[PDB]
Amino acid sequence: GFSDLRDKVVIVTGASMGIGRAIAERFVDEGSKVIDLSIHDPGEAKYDHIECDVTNPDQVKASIDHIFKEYGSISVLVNNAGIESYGKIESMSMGEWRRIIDVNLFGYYYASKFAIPYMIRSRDPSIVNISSVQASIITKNASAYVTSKHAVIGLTKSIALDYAPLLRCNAVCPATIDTPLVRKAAELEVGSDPMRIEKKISEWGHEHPMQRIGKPQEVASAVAFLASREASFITGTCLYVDGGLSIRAPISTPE
Amino acid sequence: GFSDLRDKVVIVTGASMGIGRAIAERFVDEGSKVIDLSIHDPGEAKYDHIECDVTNPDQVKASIDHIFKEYGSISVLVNNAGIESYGKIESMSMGEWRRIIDVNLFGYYYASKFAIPYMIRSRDPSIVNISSVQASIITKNASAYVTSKHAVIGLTKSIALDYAPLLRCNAVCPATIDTPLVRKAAELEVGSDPMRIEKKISEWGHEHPMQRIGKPQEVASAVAFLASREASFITGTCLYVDGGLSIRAPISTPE
Amino acid sequence: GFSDLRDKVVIVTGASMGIGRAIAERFVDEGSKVIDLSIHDPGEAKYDHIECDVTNPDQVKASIDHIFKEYGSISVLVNNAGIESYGKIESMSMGEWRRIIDVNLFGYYYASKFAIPYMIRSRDPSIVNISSVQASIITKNASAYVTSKHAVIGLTKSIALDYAPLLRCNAVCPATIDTPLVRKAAELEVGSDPMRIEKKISEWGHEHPMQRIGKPQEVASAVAFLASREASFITGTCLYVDGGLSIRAPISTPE
Amino acid sequence: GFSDLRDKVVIVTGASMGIGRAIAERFVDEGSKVIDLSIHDPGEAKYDHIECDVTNPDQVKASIDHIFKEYGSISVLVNNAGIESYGKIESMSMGEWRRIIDVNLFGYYYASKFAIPYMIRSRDPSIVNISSVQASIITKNASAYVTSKHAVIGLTKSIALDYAPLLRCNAVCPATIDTPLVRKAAELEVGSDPMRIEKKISEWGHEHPMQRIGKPQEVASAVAFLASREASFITGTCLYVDGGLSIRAPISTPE
Ligand SMILES: NC(=O)C1=CN([C@@H]2O[C@H](COP(=O)(O)OP(=O)(O)OC[C@H]3O[C@@H](n4cnc5c(N)ncnc54)[C@H](O)[C@@H]3O)[C@@H](O)[C@H]2O)C=CC1
Ligand SMILES: NC(=O)C1=CN([C@@H]2O[C@H](COP(=O)(O)OP(=O)(O)OC[C@H]3O[C@@H](n4cnc5c(N)ncnc54)[C@H](O)[C@@H]3O)[C@@H](O)[C@H]2O)C=CC1
Ligand SMILES: NC(=O)C1=CN([C@@H]2O[C@H](COP(=O)(O)OP(=O)(O)OC[C@H]3O[C@@H](n4cnc5c(N)ncnc54)[C@H](O)[C@@H]3O)[C@@H](O)[C@H]2O)C=CC1
Ligand SMILES: NC(=O)C1=CN([C@@H]2O[C@H](COP(=O)(O)OP(=O)(O)OC[C@H]3O[C@@H](n4cnc5c(N)ncnc54)[C@H](O)[C@@H]3O)[C@@H](O)[C@H]2O)C=CC1
Repeated sequence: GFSDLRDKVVIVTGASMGIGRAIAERFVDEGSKVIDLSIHDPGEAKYDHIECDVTNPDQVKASIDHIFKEYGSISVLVNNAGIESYGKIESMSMGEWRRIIDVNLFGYYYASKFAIPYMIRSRDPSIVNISSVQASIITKNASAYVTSKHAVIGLTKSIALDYAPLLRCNAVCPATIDTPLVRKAAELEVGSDPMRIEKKISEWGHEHPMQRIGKPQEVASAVAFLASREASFITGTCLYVDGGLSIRAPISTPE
Repeated sequence: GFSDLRDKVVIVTGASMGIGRAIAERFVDEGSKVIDLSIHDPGEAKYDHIECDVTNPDQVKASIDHIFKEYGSISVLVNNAGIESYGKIESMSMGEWRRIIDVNLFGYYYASKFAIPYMIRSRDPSIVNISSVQASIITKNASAYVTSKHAVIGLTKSIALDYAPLLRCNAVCPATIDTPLVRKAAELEVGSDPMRIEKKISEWGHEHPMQRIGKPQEVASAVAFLASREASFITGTCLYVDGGLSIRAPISTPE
Repeated sequence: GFSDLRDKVVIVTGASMGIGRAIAERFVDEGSKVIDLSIHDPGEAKYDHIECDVTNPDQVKASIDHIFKEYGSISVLVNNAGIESYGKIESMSMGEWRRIIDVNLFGYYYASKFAIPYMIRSRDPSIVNISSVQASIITKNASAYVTSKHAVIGLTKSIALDYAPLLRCNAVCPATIDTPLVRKAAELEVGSDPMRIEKKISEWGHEHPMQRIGKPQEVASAVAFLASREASFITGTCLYVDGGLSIRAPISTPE
Repeated sequence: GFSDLRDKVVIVTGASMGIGRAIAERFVDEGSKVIDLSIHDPGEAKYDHIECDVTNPDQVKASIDHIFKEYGSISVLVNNAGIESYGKIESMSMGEWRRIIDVNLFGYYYASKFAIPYMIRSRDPSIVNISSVQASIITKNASAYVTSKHAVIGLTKSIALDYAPLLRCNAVCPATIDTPLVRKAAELEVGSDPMRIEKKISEWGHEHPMQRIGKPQEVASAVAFLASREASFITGTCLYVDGGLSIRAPISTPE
């Protein structure tokens, strides 16, 4: 593991399930003091939790102010909370489109804006933003989602350039990962039959060169690496955790 | 010139000055029927002008309705209206940060959303979005602006993927171009002194491999190309009009 | 068309068939004085032809020296000659692997190296290199080919940075285009049955958002644009002519 | 540390100094069995050394055979050996240009080609190729070098796609790192004066957002991560260790 993470204060948004829960648990295993900021109670967890809607800047600010007072510092912020709904620009309501940008982009902007002043008071603070492989290669009927994930890359670069060398900021770009969001996406296409759901997920996995979809813990490893001093000269980039998806052209060749 | 642009209905947002004006003027020269949607009156102009705030959907929708009813079709939409103000994520007010996103991203979203249903009924529909070289290499203290330009790329790819093959959507990514926005940028940095602003602009030009900043007409050429049938198999991409800026590392080598 | 190309001397390598022939014909239509450098006689063509193997630097140099003496100048060089053979790094002989790099990369290096001294003696000379969508998203069993196309992008950037602002150098990155090379690739997979060949090509076309493969003339339009003064502030970039292929993730979403 | 690297057989080319040496040393610290394949003797070293010219396939193949027979497996191959000399495409001799391609690209090709059959029989095989930040943003008068680094990216993606899921292949893209190669670069530019070389290096460091050049150990950290099981769903990508250099536009903004 990354020894330097032990005892450091780490805030992870949307860590009550999926990738965020995996990230929180990894930091706990690294010995960090972890706090989840989300709108769902993970229940019995080894990490702290504060009810917090990332689209509410006042609640985000209050939650972060509280964490700094309670723990004494903030060394790492992992922006992960995100949602996805589907629809063509002509079918999705303007309200839903905006809501996706609000959670996926503005949530990252608010958490970063309020954590940074505190983070720079710590040694070598680091922010890791979860974007998507869709910051490069995209899916259909995902206008708002795709737009928000591209936006996250811009925010990441900006924070990195604006606060270097004191604080680093990077993003992780995962392809399909086994999480509630993805299980839900499969159900929305094939139903609740666990047999048909596995077939759908297997199909997606076969589209990735690695021949399977990723596991939450695999994204967590990338986040821990970027948050650690092992990535001391890495800032402003996106580390793709995509099983090779973003480099594959879907054009057959003779075998 | 591109003979297919003749008589085509072309909408350009933010065409009362700078790059937008040069784009409208180029399409007028190509024989197109051009309409500017902007908050400022360009005054004496070879193209039509409609007072329109791109952040007001009611106004955007009505302007587009007026254009379709009056002209009978809409073949090209160039989203160009944009603004920029500076500040680190810590200094800029949340209101100003949101405003930049509203004009630069939501303005493109509203115009695209309301124009698309009309465009898909028209001939060779094409949307060109003006992003920035900053969708790749970025500047300091420009968090909102940079985020918005990356967001535009995502919006561009999604429209391209969701409406191909009938409609194409591409972006143009300009580096430093001689416009009022750039003149303002220099002034905000070196003051109102005309000869000093001149020096600042020259400096920026020398940072570009082409050894000068770009001209609005050079961006217009790229836009006209992408809007034309000449770009019939080009969709979802950003054409960089940056004088080589995005491929230059600021590291000297032996001469 | 691009009026500025009329009467200018344009050299196109590998213009005896496919994309190269399409490029040569487009420049002829633009009024340019075109010369093909290839190892195949296009037969009755409106452009000049000189037997020339691009892997032979002496023959390349002699052919270019001859063109400058005969025509008086060289304004545009289009590096297009290229080959593709398939094989895993473990199956393809080292000789064949090297041969692909020799034609695809060294051919571009030689033609550029010998044409440049002459080109800088003309006004606003331009080099256009044909790379591939595979400079970004790649196919299986195409090690040497993929490597060579990535290499072409590096050479393109280098030439652009080294000779700006006098001479510009850009690349075109096509996805699947209807040419002998592609028809051959299909046959290597399904045989000579025109019915089965069309089905294979149709399959590839459906993988592109545009729902069809591209036409040689579509790549030619991009080359003409980059070679012209319409692209005066464009250098060091690759213009993707891919029907949206490079921005598509092969992961289904609910519809 | 990464516990899975213990006892794994790791081959590092060009590990007698600079980045290569730091990489070998890091793997030795992780408990791996490390062998350096390079033309120069590192002398007193914690890892094994074998005199090997990466451009000589007979020698590369024999060295890899000796390693597999002696150690019983090969789990990681780090291609790092590389050279750089300067000159515009017009001044550098063709022989020197070809040599840079031979060492920087063919060396990676030979080592990968001969190691792969052994690696696929081993545990968690992973290949890490050292490219450069110049696979994106480039320097002047470095045609061969830049071309070779872009080529390495293509080679990386193809090995990744052709051998997934059993073997992973990624690249690391460093910006300026304190090594003899960089010391030589400065000397060739500002002379042998030690304090002037110091000034030149400082200047380059200040061009990086992190405000300093990188350390060889920082590149080694990225390599160890990508070679480890922690990067189990990461393949075909380049991890940029550039202190933010590739995302920085050299254009000033108001402060
Ligand atoms: N699952 C996948 O394949 C991929 C996921 N991602 C990204 O990874 C992140 C996590 O995704 P998943 O674990 O899959 O989804 P998930 O739905 O399982 O987890 C989302 C978490 O976000 C929290 N959340 C949602 N809206 C919130 C709000 N307004 N305020 C506070 N918390 C809120 C939820 O409480 C939950 O804990 C997201 O940013 C997602 O876009 C990126 C690429 C792929
Ligand atoms: N000037 C440069 O170097 C670059 C400009 N760009 C982009 O090109 C576009 C044009 O930029 P410039 O001509 O330089 O700037 P500019 O300030 O000279 O022109 C902006 C135009 O936007 C219109 N506009 C602003 N807010 C509006 C609103 N709410 N509703 C309707 N119209 C509105 C204005 O009326 C004006 O005509 C922008 O999207 C900008 O981000 C991208 C890269 C470089
Ligand atoms: N067809 C496609 O889908 C794509 C083609 N490209 C590139 O476009 C270029 C043209 O491709 P195509 O027209 O499809 O292939 P093609 O095989 O039809 O045409 C190749 C041309 O190269 C010439 N040539 C080959 N080896 C030569 C040598 N040693 N010296 C001189 N001339 C030589 C041939 O005489 C021929 O005229 C190549 O660089 C190819 O890699 C890139 C992406 C896609
Ligand atoms: N130093 C820097 O800032 C950067 C270095 N890189 C890359 O990192 C790698 C290491 O670079 P450095 O340590 O800086 O340079 P270096 O010159 O200090 O080390 C090069 C190593 O390559 C070995 N080598 C050279 N030719 C060889 C051959 N024919 N056969 C076997 N071994 C050979 C040498 O013995 C030496 O140990 C290279 O691939 C370089 O292109 C990439 C970006 C930046």
